[PDB]
Amino acid sequence: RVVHRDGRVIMLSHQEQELQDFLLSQMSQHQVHAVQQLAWQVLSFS
Amino acid sequence: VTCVSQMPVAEGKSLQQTVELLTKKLEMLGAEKQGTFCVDCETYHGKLMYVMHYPLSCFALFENGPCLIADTNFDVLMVKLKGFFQSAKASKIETRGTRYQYCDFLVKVGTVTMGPSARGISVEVEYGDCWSLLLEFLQSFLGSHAPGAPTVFGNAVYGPADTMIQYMELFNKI
Amino acid sequence: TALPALIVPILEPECLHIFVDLHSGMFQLMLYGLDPATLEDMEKSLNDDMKRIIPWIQQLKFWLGQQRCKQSIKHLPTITTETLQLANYSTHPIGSLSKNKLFIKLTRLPQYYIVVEMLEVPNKPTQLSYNYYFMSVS
Amino acid sequence: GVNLEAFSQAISAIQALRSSVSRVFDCLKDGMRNKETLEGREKAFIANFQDNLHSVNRDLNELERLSNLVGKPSENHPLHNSGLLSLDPYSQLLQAYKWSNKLQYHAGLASGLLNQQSLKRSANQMTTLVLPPQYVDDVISRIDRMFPEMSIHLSRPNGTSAMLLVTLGKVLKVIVVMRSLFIDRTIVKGYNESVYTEDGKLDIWSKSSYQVFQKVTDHATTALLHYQLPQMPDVVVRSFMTWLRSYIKLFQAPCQRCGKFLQDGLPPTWRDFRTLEA
Repeated sequence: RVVHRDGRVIMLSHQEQELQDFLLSQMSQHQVHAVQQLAWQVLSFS
Repeated sequence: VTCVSQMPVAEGKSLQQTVELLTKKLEMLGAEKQGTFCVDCETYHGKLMYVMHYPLSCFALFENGPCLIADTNFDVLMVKLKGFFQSAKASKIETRGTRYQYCDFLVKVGTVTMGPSARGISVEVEYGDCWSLLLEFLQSFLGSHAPGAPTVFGNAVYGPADTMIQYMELFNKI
Repeated sequence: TALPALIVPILEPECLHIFVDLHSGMFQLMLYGLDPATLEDMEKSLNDDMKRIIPWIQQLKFWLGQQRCKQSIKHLPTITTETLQLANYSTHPIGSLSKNKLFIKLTRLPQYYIVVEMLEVPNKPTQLSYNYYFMSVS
Repeated sequence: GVNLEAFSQAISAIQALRSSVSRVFDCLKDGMRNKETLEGREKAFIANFQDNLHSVNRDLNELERLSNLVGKPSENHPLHNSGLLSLDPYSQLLQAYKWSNKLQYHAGLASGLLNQQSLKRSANQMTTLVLPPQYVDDVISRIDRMFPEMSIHLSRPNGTSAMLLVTLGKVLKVIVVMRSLFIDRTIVKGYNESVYTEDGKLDIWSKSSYQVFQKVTDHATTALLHYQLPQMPDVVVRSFMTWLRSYIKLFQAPCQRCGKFLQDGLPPTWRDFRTLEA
């Protein structure tokens, strides 16, 4: 079982965890958001 | 915790048919067969026996649930006082029925014993009070009912297995 | 088949493994997933008749298709069910045993989403083509 | 009590009590420039008159006021004045009394605006974030127990790491087994389902409940994994305790009905509401 932020528990199998890549993409987006907050900060339409 | 039962307010057809319609509504809500239980009653002139969930029986005229043993421990006492305290009048009606679980809860409807008896329902909770929220469930089940009247102002707290005394109130409805 | 026992697929890609009791009859089986205490009926039926297999085949097909659907949609905010629980106007929807998903992020329950694969594919035990239909009831 | 601050608002009230009547006569200082649309201008006059009703409201404002008076009048403030002429050149201190307050108040804004940080980096500028002494755990325990009506206990039978249990009004105790400094890997149960006093033989784990508190446990784990600030672990555990405190009621049910599911709770926004909706 796994929870990123919102209790998103899902079941899976031995060697099927490609959701990790989706988490990487979301983290990239969140990092764009954070660096935009660093340096003119656009809205939160991500 | 142990919410008190309620009288079968719904009475517009056959008691069996009424229980069937109630179970159909419960299934329409969505549940599973969690077994079938019963509620016994034996009065002795007034110790009222009882049994529920389930390896334990209970009997008390007016006490705060003095039962912590099986029926054998109590039945032996009754058999020993066959002339001392054995005042077994006409056998008190005893209900039974299946039990289902919508979600994280439990439901149980009763049946008639001699035929002109009630078919009330019983529900409980999982918290330790909080009588307001649990009512909402019954609002989805039926109309206005379930006055409750628990042993309030005690939390002698949380009413552990004391709801059987409330069950005696259901036995009063005769 | 294999060395210990046989193997049977259910889809056209892993699941639905079945083996034999080396000490008695009633060969057991276990599909990685859900629905326990229900496969036991299938076990009993195979132990008794051994002929009726294809109804359980179709049932497992439906079950695993819906399971894959849910397991792939459970990444976005949603919720599953088994029926709309309200057949008010039985004119708009039509079909067979189906599934349904909903959502919260847009609104509480403005429009559900009932979906069903086109079962009984022509000359294909798999690939039900996963028909889709949208509804806008409230 | 602190109701005295309300009188401050009353001050502003009576201020209007002046301005109002001025706004009256100023409105009477001139007539219709050019209405050309309607005669509500005169009504406009009465409009200002309407605001005079506010003055009566001031008299009403005193109904909520006057809670109670405190003993020892003058509040030990003019005791310095009782000193001889030698003590009178001392008011300076009183000034600082306000100044210091302003200081705090200033920080009250400053620290607030410090929330929007600008630390483009936090490494390659240096250590030992794990607390060495096995005494800061007791310090955090005492700080948490300083909170009222919420008892905390700890035994730590596993070893160097920290192990503790907390109880509330209900029997929904929470067992937190974490590292030296910050809280992680906790669990919750209810009604002796854990019984982590002498469960079996000791404070057992048992990783279970009857499918009611599991969501709360997952949410608490998420909150622990999210509130892990880079520094100030005391602040982290205090925030965790404040978050835990928000379930002491489990009564309300906004933005939905109390029938959506088994229960409802997800307050990382300092306010609980119907779960499965955020």
